Amino acid sequence: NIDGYFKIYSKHTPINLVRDLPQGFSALEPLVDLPIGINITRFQTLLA
Amino acid sequence: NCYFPLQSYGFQPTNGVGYQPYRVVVLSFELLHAPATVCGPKKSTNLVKNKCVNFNFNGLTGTGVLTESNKKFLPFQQFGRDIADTTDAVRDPQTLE
Ligand SMILES: *[C@@H]1O[C@H](CO)[C@@H](O[C@@H]2O[C@H](CO)[C@@H](O)[C@H](O)[C@H]2NC(C)=O)[C@H](O)[C@H]1NC(C)=O
Ligand SMILES: *[C@@H]1O[C@H](CO)[C@@H](O)[C@H](O)[C@H]1NC(C)=O
Repeated sequence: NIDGYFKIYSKHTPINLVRDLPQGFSALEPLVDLPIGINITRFQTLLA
Repeated sequence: NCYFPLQSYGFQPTNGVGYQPYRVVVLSFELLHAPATVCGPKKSTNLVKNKCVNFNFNGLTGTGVLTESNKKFLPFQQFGRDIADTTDAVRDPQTLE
């Protein structure tokens, strides 16, 4: 969240893993950038 | 000396020009302290190739000979930079090449 622009980068890859983050290399492409102008200090994830 | 605070306009089409109803839109805007989510329209014009020109792509101003490139840029990229960190290529933003 830089100068009020909220930037998101992301990647999807298919995997086959039990219980850890995989030892690999990937770059996140930018998908969206939203000029929201708000201060951010905390976050929380939303689960089903 | 109790008065109801509101009254309604007697807007009749026979009213003298002035006692006639005249609509208003205040384009109010509060300006220039935060990132920009609205702008006036930025015009654009047809593409020339193999000629020397003063270019501008998406606000990238410069001067040069434009040519059809064989470079393939992934969809999130727009400017090409050389070993020198300098712009050597650009995506046309209307007819993506
Ligand atoms: C901007 O609009 C033009 C059409 O007005 C789009 O370009 C067209 O693309 C198709 C497929 O290549 C061509 O058959 C048409 O001749 C093109 N139109 C013109 C006038 O050259 C273009 O896709 C639009 N911009 C974006 C980003 O999609
Ligand atoms: C963010 O914090 C700064 C400094 O405390 C303040 O001036 C600004 O108004 C705040 N912005 C928002 C959107 O709350």
